[PDB]
Amino acid sequence: MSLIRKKGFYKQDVNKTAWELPKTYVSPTHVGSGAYGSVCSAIDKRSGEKVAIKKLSRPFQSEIFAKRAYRELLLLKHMQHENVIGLLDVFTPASSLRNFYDFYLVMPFMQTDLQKIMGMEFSEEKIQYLVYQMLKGLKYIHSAGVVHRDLKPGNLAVNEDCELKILDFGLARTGYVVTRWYRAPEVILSWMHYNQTVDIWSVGCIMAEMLTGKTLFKGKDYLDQLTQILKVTGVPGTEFVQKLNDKAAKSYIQSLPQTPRKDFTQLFPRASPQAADLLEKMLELDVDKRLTAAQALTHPFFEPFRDPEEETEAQQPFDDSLEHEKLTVDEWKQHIYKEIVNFSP
Repeated sequence: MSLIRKKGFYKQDVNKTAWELPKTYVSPTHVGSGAYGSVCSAIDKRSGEKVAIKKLSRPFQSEIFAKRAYRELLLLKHMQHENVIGLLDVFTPASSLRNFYDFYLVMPFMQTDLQKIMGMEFSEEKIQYLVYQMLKGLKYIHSAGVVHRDLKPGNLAVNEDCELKILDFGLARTGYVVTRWYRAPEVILSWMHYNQTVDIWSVGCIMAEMLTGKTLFKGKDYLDQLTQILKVTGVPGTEFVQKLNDKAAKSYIQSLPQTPRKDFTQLFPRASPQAADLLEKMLELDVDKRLTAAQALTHPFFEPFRDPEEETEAQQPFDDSLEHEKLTVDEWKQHIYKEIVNFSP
């Protein structure tokens, strides 16, 4: 029937914006405002547990936004891993397609993220624990056929006990560019196709920053960033340049001063041998030599924490038949509506 909102929903302002919540979720508290929605904390009065709720903002404003909202919902539902953010619930106050304007994702509450807690040197033990969890989550999503492609401290959620969950996976897409400090060179320069080790470069960059307190690579433009990367990796030789699909990039590399790779124990002078060795194997330009998540998990650096039983894989690949369909906003909206109706914890 026609309603303003579903039975058992209430209206409340959160951060000067109107939210509509099921009565089971109480004490909504503003956490943050972002590009696609906004987040609050709330208590599930059935359990007393604190949760995060993300309200999608105008997900039907464009095909780009609607397709993203749909894919995100599918991704979050598909993955079931401790170190990958997942869904406790999904809902809309809408009573029909007519009044379907937005929806809400309920997720475990994570107090902070690695960007907020970074900037000084961490203990190697803390690094071991956090990096181990990142790699477990990557192994999992990779095993479902899904890469992050934009892994960074800000999308690694952490709690006070240093439990970690990967956020915003599977959703990657002037004279100016955004920061790309953690992105793999093959992505920045499109000089060969990436594989899943694209994310392992990122882990390397994150781990380096945890070890030193300093961002490993910056740069004002792609070539400046490349210069910074090569100061660490060395100028690659024949085995690597033969693999490039970008002939001008190959020529550029072959024309540089052919500076050898630095000893990582000197580049990272306070790192243990195991830490330096793992970094050597993650910060590798050759996408076929770079460690996979599963390989990295076997490294001695993780010996204190390693539990093979926790290093699970997805049983089934992520399978969205509509990934490459061009549909109207209304068509995407209808797919999302149905996906919410079909949801079960």
